[PDB]
Amino acid sequence: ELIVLNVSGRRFQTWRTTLERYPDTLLGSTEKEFFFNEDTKEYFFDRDPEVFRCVLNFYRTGKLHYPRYECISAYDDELAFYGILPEIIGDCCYEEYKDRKRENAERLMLSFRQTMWRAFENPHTSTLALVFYYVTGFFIAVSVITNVVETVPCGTVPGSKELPCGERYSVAFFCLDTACVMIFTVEYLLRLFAAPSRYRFIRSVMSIIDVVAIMPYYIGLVMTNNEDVSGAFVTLRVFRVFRIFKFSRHSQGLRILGYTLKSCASELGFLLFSLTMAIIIFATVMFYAEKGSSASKFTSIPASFWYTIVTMTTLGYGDMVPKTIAGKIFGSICSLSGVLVIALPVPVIVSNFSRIYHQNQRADKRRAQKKAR
Amino acid sequence: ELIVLNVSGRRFQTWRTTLERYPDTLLGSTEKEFFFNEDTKEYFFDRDPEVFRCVLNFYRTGKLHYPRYECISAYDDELAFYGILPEIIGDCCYEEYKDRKRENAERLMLSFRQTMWRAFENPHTSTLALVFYYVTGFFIAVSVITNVVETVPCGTVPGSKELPCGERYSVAFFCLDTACVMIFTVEYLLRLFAAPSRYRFIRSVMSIIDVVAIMPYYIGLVMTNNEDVSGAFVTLRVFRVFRIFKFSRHSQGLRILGYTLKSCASELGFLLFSLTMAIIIFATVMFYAEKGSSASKFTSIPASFWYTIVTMTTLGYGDMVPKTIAGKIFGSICSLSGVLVIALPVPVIVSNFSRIYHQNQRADKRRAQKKAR
Amino acid sequence: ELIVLNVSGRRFQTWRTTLERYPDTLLGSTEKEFFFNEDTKEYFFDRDPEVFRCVLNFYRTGKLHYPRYECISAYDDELAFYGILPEIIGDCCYEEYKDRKRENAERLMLSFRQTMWRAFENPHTSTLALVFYYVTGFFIAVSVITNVVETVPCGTVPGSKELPCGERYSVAFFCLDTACVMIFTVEYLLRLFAAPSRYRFIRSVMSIIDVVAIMPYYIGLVMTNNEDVSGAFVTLRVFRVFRIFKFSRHSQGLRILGYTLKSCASELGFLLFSLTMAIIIFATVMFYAEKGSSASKFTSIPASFWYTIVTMTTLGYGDMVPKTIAGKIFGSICSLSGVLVIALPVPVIVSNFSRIYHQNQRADKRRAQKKAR
Amino acid sequence: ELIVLNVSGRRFQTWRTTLERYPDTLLGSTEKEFFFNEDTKEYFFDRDPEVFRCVLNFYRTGKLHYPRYECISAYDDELAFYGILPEIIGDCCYEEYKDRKRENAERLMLSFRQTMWRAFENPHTSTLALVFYYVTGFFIAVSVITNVVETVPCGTVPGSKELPCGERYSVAFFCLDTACVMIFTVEYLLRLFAAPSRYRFIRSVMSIIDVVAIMPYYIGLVMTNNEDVSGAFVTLRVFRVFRIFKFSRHSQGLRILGYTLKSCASELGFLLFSLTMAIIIFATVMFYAEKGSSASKFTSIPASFWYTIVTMTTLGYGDMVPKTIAGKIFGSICSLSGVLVIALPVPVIVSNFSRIYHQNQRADKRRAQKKAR
Repeated sequence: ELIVLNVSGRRFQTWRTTLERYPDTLLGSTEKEFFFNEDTKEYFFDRDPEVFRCVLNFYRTGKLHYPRYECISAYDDELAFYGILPEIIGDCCYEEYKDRKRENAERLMLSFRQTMWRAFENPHTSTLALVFYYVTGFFIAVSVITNVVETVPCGTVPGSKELPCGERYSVAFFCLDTACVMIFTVEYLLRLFAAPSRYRFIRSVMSIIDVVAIMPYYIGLVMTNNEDVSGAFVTLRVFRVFRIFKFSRHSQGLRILGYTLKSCASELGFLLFSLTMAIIIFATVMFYAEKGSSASKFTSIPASFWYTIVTMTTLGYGDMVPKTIAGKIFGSICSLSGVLVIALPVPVIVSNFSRIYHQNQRADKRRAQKKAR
Repeated sequence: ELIVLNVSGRRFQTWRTTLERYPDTLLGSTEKEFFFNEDTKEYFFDRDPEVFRCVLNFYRTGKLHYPRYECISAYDDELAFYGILPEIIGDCCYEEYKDRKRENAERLMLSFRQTMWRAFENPHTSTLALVFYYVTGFFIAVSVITNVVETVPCGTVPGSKELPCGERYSVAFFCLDTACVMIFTVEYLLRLFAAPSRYRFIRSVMSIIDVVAIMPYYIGLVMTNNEDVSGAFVTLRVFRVFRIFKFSRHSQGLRILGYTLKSCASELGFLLFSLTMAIIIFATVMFYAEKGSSASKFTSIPASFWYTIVTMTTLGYGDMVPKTIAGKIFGSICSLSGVLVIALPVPVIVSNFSRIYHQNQRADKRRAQKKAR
Repeated sequence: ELIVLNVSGRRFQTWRTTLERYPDTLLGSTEKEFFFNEDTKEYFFDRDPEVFRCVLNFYRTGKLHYPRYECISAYDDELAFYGILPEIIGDCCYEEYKDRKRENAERLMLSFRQTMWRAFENPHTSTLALVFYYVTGFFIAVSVITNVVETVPCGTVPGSKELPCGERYSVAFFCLDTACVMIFTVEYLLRLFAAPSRYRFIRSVMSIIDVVAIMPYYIGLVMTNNEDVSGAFVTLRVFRVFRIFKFSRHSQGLRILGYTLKSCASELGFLLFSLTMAIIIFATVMFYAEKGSSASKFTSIPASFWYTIVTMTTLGYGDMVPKTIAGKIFGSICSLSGVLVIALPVPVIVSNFSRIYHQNQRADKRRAQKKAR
Repeated sequence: ELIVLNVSGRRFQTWRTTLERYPDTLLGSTEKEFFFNEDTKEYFFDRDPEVFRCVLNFYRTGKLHYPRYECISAYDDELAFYGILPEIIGDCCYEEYKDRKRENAERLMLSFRQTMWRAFENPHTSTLALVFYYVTGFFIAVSVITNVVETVPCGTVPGSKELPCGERYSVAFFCLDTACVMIFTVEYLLRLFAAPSRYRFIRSVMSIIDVVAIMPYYIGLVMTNNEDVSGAFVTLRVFRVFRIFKFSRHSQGLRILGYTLKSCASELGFLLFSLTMAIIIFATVMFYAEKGSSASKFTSIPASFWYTIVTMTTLGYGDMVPKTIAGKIFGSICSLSGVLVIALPVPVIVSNFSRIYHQNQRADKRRAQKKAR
């Protein structure tokens, strides 16, 4: 019999023979008979009249399709109402289904201890939180500036030789360094004592940055100039520039950049690999071409790595240049090849950066909008 | 009872139990009974038969969705006809709703005084407006060219030493400067006297540009060579190049560029910040690597700022180059890191520029089309 | 009365009061009564049942909307069937209408004389056309190569001084030049005699290129070395490189590039203007900063144009570099500003180039497909 | 008679006169009478009620359109059910039809011998396959590193002169080279013996790479230092860098890069051509401008090729720079023109690379998903 379905007034009609093709759901089985007012002998359904279309099209073909325009939320609701599973969705239209679900998910995505642990993360909530955030971000800048300046040679001092400031006003800089390092270590200990998951903290990246920015001060004390060689402390002063990364707490762009750098590890690894092999190839070619010349600075393939990496980036210092015909031809080819091989990661990197940036933008916008509701 | 809705002939049907779920609108309440010709006992409605679908889907689920394709103008019209609010729109489809409304809004976006104030802004309307616009844009070019040329050393003059023109033909250039500055100040005073909101004018950017382009002439008169030091007037001649920005009135690209530069202040601030910290990091590394060398021009970290900023931009002058292995490795890394950190703002900047450009294009097109209607 | 419209079986229904709102078309007037079989008292219409929706929505609101998905061809057909005009389309959805019409239009876009004029343009049709096309494209390459080579200094010739080939083997190169120029002029005269619109030819760009590539040979004969100055013939040998543009007939990329260069004249003009003013500003700043130095090559603002244009392009030769603090700061700013101002035209230029390229691609594809039908 | 079509309950209605316009399909002919239960005198059809719309719209207009949103799989199914052909699809909407079909196709896209031939291609299936894959990828790196290092001049050896390692420890490097080449040739012979289509193998690119990476060893043995000139063996050591391309088996990025390089041969050819002609033009101009100068290194147009190719790439070594006014103007123009002409292929190249990359990504994702079903 031509069983008729006036689903919310829209009248479809089909043989029960095909309607029973898969009775392991609402309409195929016999529990739909609850809505079966035989006053009309039609299964009058108060559901959407345009999602049932895919239902009886499934019962016709054997698989259900997925149209584009309608909100996938109502789609999922109505397919769940009939007890049909999104897994059964034919591969005719399946990948954009996953796409829409993914982006829909992204759209819809204590007395003393927790007081501190909520003041630290969210500075704008409290006002003591700001007077801590800004005062600990000011000393970072102070330490950065004094580390930069302790190297400026200033003061002609005719009585003695020419000296950099950092070793002329020794204690005046030692006190600045000690003050900023003491504030750093105190605020770090307050980060620690207030961290609920004290093991998840030590394992985090920010704690590593903080401890590696602090230690070059104490290690400097244990290694006083009595027992040291002036080539093993340069590393300490170099590591003392890691206390510029503490701005990651105050800046959002830096954290977004870290996120998008770890999000693109595979393309970056391939960039490193392809760059390495291009450098080796072009360095071998340029070395054997420019091997014998007047004062050829291509003394070795390692010594040609420098020329190759300077040319591939279109830097072109000009201290190592070819002088033969083959050297010129292959330097020419090398520049273009480098331009090509370096322009591979840049697109996806900047795309991911802009995407994460605007995603956080719209996320906090929608969050404020929903909390203002 | 299965209340039936032949809305413009399309027949839906639902229980009143769910139809009364929210009677604070047209169909839920009892004022729809005006259209209730019980000659059919159906609320015959002469509205669109495909927007009512979302209505009764709201009355089913509890929230209404937003389909894509149909013009949101008719959508808003028909949701207002039923007295339902766009605020109630579920977050299932809400952000593209705001999107469409925004871009729809962008699409559908006196005897003597006002005579001058309408001649000034719109030069093409009158014809005296052109004979003022072009004649005041010609003297800008004259002043630019004479300021450029007053520095060319021309004239061998064997009897005396070698002189630049600007100080050989002193009065011949003084007269040009005076003429162009007098025209500038007169037209500026006419801008002022004709400005309805004389306070909004002085506060504007164009008035600032004009006054800072004019003052270096009068200040030059008060500071005659009797009481001056030749190192405090160079600033005056430098400021005399700001009278090239007056082309902002004649050019549309310059104003669009200013708009898109102020529209992207946050990305630009982050570019400045990230560039600063990258420069500091790489300058510290390169200074401690290249510290001890034959004639190492890395005498200080400030002195290494120059190398770092020249390398990060792929400029590569070649006057400061590393000479050790570590210096070379880190200059290599520095070039790539700079290429990366500089390619972040460029995409969004050029995108916004093209967008504003074409937006003004299509805007004046549609304006002329609507005025020709 | 509730007049009912079972348009192709889809039943709408409306009052005649609103149906008569605009009787200057098919349904508003009374000529629809032809399809009015009062056997049903319903205007039974065999048209699409989903374009009539916009019709009665117009008769409701007062303006008709334009949905996205359906082919605008059928849309135009059915709106013409009802005698309604696309002009009346409300601005609610009007610009994408023009968009779709435009791209639809782009999609659906002799005994002896005409024999030659069809052989010339389409080389692949005939086979004599190829033996003319390739033989006249071979002599272009011959002339290019001989012009390049006549300058190579080759032949040590111990008995005499060092000479370039072009003046050592004088007649051997004169004969090559004469042969290629004679073939050029003969084929040009055949272009002329076979051109139907002989005035549209002389006015074309290709004819200009051909005549300016030919004349430097005859003008060279009238200006024999008896009456000449060796500084007025260098221009002739320089112009003799315009006969490399004749490859425009054999290459499609060159013609596409010319099309996209003339298609982007406004952005190119603005690039030239903005570049000029940036150069002037930064040249003034760099000149007044670097004015007084040891051997400052910033002798003049014109002399600083060179530094500025070399820095803004990230070229960085390194022959003119700043040496003061202000010079360094402003060269640093200049590099970034140039990177910014040069990256404005590049996007739209390459986009237009790729677009025209692929448009011609798909155009000849669809043309071959339609001719194979 | 107004023949009515309640296709799955949706009621259309049309005259048979137009229904017989093309009786060479299901509905036009008389075999539809099978579904013609004259209990209703309507051809009751259990098909989709929204694809039949295009059917009777074809029977109205004479051509059928193609709407966007619905899955083209069901579209093709239902047009095949009525026996209508996609060829007949009017050009009103035809190209996006081909588009959708193409991307749908891309979406839905032994005892001893075959044991080896399945171990080789798929290393992750077996575990002996890994112990072969990694052990043969380790010796590639060994050979690369030893070829690079045999050129480093290391060992001051005061008793004798300065020597590179490769000729100081002769046999110690000969043994490394022999070992790696023997492993290479053995694994290559196992590639061969296990290849089912032994002719398709030798013709492949990987076999060419392997044989050209191996032969420079045996040819080195036949050409022992007894009968050789030291300028004909440098080519051998240069070719010995092709055994770095064998990483194509271990890397996926390299194979994707080869695919996208051969996929873009036409744009690359045009890049080469346009670059060549730009170089010739600017070299001629720069040569005739800079011809007569103090120590002008523009001795010839071939000698100016170097300047032109260094400037067009924004490399800017600075060893050849112009010194006249015309030379400067045209070098300035040359830099911009090169930036333009080089930025043409880069977009499409990187786009194709990212596309192939992500296509393989989603392809293996969907393959694993389908095999997990």
